[PDB]
Amino acid sequence: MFYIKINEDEIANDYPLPSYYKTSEEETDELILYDASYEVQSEHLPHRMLHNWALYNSDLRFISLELLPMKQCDDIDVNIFGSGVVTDDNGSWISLNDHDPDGMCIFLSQIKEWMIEFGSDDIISISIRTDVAWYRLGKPSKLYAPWWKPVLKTARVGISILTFLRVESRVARLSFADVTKRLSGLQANDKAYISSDPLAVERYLVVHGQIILQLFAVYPDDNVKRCPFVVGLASKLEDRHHTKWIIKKKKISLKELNLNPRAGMAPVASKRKAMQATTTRLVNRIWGEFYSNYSPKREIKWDGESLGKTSAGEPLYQQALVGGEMVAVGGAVTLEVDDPDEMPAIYFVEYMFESTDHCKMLHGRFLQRGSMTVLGNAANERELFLTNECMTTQLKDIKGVASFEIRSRPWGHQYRKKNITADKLDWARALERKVKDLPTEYYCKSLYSPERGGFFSLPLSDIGRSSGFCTSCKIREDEEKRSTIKLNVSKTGFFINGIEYSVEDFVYVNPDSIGKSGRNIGLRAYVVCQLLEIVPKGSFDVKVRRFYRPEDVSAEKAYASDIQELYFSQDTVVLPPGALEGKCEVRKKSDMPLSREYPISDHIFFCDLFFDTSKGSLKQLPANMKPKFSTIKEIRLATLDIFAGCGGLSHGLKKAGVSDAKWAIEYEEPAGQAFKQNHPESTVFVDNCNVILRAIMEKGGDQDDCVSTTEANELAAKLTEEQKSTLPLPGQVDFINGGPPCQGFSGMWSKVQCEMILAFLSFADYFRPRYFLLENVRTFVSFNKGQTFQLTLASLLEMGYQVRFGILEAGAYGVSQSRKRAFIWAAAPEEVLPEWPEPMHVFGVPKLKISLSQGLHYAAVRSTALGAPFRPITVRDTIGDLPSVENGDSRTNKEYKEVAVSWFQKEIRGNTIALTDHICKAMNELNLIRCKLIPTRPGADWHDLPKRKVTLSDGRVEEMIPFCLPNTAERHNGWKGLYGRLDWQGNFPTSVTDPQPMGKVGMCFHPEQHRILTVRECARSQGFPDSYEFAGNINHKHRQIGNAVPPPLAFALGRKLKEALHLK
Ligand SMILES: Nc1ncnc2c1ncn2[C@@H]1O[C@H](CSCC[C@H](N)C(=O)O)[C@@H](O)[C@H]1O
Ligand SMILES: [Zn+2]
Repeated sequence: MFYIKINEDEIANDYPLPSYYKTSEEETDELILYDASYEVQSEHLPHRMLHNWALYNSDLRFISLELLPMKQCDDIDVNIFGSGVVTDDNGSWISLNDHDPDGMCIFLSQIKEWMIEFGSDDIISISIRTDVAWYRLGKPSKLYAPWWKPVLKTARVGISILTFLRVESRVARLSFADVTKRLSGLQANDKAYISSDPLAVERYLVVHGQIILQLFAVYPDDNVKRCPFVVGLASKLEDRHHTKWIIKKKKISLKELNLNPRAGMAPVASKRKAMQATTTRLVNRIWGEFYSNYSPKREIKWDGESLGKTSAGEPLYQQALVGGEMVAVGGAVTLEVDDPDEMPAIYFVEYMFESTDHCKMLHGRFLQRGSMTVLGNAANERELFLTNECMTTQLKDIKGVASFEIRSRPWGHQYRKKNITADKLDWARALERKVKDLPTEYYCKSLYSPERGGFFSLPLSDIGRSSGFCTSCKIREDEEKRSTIKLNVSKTGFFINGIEYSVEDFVYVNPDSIGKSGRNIGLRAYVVCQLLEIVPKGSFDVKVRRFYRPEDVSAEKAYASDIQELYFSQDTVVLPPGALEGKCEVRKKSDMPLSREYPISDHIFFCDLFFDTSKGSLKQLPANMKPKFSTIKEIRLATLDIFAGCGGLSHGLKKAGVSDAKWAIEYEEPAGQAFKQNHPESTVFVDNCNVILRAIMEKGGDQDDCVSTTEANELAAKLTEEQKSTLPLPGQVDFINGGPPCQGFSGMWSKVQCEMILAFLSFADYFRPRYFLLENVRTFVSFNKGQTFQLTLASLLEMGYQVRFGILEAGAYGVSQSRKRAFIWAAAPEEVLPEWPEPMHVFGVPKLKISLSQGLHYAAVRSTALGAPFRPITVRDTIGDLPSVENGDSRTNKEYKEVAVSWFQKEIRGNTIALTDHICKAMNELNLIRCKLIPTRPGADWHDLPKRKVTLSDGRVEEMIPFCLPNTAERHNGWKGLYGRLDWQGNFPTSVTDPQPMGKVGMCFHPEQHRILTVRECARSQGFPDSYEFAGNINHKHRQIGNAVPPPLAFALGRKLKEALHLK
């Protein structure tokens, strides 16, 4: 007879989304523990048991027991294997109404059968077979349990049908339709609940029909083998998706070696246990207090003489008495808010005067509570911040005078002990006043600027002047004067947004004002136009003549041409003044500057050709005339890099001229060798930062400020005398940068104590550098309900830093990858906090925002999707000149065969003749066939693979279409991008970070070659020059490239620090 198997599409609606198998321990193979298997009846084979088992196909995907025969077949087209811990046949059974000394850990051969035996009701047992023995099953692994539960549900349904076919007795009474009816009426709590719809019920029964069919053969009674239901289910079933195998009785024997996918595969590395971070006691206090609290008629007179006069002729005073209390300039007062439930508001006195008629009036600046800023619940109860907002009220509206001081404290590592003692004294005084219940004393140290996204230092000479003159009032008046169109003089020019436009200037015009990996396609850059005159239409319009870019002729001419080139024309437009975005410069080609930077950073173009729009021909500029091509012409800081990697941030910060990476701490051997290969004068420590900070504190005598574990103490005592003398002591470090792998969970505090952000912050606390830079993923601002970000800010503010936060997009600075990163800048009180770099490339990103509290947001830079100074950068611009390689090419040193054509390929190569690391990961045979059968078009993925059966060189028959996740219902979106190919005219996705060759491939194939992206190609999509060197095996090199901050973005950030270092 023929055995009908129901294909995976019919049974997929019940099983979870596909997932794959991983292990860390070595496994013996099955075939060596047993002798050779000659012709033997399947009755007489070893009987054993398995614990912590799983089942998987040749791609390592989790698979069901319903895809194996219930009986003995001859040929099987499905290759199923497994894992298990071998033990002895003891006799365990599973109870439906509801030990591992590692006998040995094995990986199994081709599974060819399974079986269910019926004990008592609610007690069954399940056994499986390979060609050497019989194996009985026990408790499954945690991750394969979701593929175990649907089998027992069908067991319950079958038991129920037996019960109410015999309970009703007259076994030959119920019919398929009758059973569907009685099943359908069950309540939604019984364990045999299929569905309340007849059609869904019959679907379930027919789809899972072989389990019921065997359970209706091993249930002891000669009353259920001829039932109408039994023969109905078998006569049905055919009208579903099915495969037809042959049932024959045979006599077993091995023929093949173990074709398990795990044969010859190394186990993956461990998940190294987190150890408690080495912190200082200040950081420990800050982070531990939070996690132990949280988530675990009256007279008035002027006092004294007059000081001067405001610029209206009105007297100006300094000290006033509000009924017994004293109010002074520099103090603070509390005003009674409308609703008598919230706390009062506190105002900083700027000046007080007597109005024209007669009044007692003051002008105040708003002092805000740290509870209502981005800090929130992490802020001190006594810390107030200064804002830009002002207020004028009468001196009768006060509730009372607050107690307030401005805290100016000295800076340096040399002062950090005296500070700690003074802080503890103040904390004790605060507790004493709270218990006796006296008033609160407040202090201010910083300035809150929600529109600049940071805490800045106090302008101490600007505040509290008592001269009738307020700085914030000037700033607001200027900001409202800035928003008017001001045609200068009678004519010839104007003012918009603070930019003066004159006649014969070159301007930027918005592209629309003049007329998948694909997101910049259809996105255009500014239109470069020349201003001719001013037309009446006082509100005016402007007359402009335009420039055509290489983009506007064809795509190939844009590939060939420099990115700062423009084509002349004779086209004129009349425009409204509000379409004008900025000013640029256009020179002749010979007048262009000699210095070339990869991030271009300046607004300069050149012209040499003509574009006749009527015929579409490029020709030399008409000698007839020329369009007046106007525009006629030590600070380096000693650096410590923590969590270094291969050096993406240090390369960009050393190129710009601010860093000299003298010390570095990377605990992995491959990344440390890669770092030392490229920065040969740097001292590299391949050690955990928890042991390095312990050694540094031990070298200064400060072993009592250290919170450390004893094993780290022993590791710090196991250092060579040579290594100890090359350590950074506090005093010699002026700049600290780092990429800590901060995480997200909840804690238990016990589970938060093991986080690497605490050790980084302790490095900042011990060394106290001039500048501090933190980089991390964009999700950092939303980990743990925003608590890690809030606590990081509060920790940096307890020391005395200025802090600034922002999210930046790398594609707007010159790369083909869309990497979003979060940056925190910290500077001493007496420095200048670096600005943010200007994005000059067009990218399709919607303006990344950080949520300040109380309904406000902040965004650091602009969005360039509607127009930017330069043209986007494509895949052909990045990898178009590299030679052709094949699957699994290991040759590290090759040669260049073509020359550069595009601007990017002339920046990246330079004067390099040796092509290193143009190697790719090897795909096995079945994945290679699928990669060769994918079309070379934009947006081609696994939906393009024909449904077919592939025969390999082993004799294995496999399936062309990989993961099966439709489950024909929502909970998936088609899984677009898996087994995907890139687009020549698009950009690199952020899924080529560590391409995987086996299970869930992703979008990593070459646009025309049948292979995965090479290491060199992934290095060029982040801006790494062709001379940069990597180290390790291929996996470590891909990891080193994936973790890095792009060197172009790091150059732009470091060039803004070099401007801040000149302004001091
Ligand atoms: N406890 C620890 N001590 C030192 N290094 C660690 C560490 N835990 C992780 N690391 C290393 O720190 C690095 C964090 S990635 C930092 C990336 C770096 N910005 C760059 O520019 O390339 C990883 O390479 C990791 O290997
Ligand atoms: Zn003011």
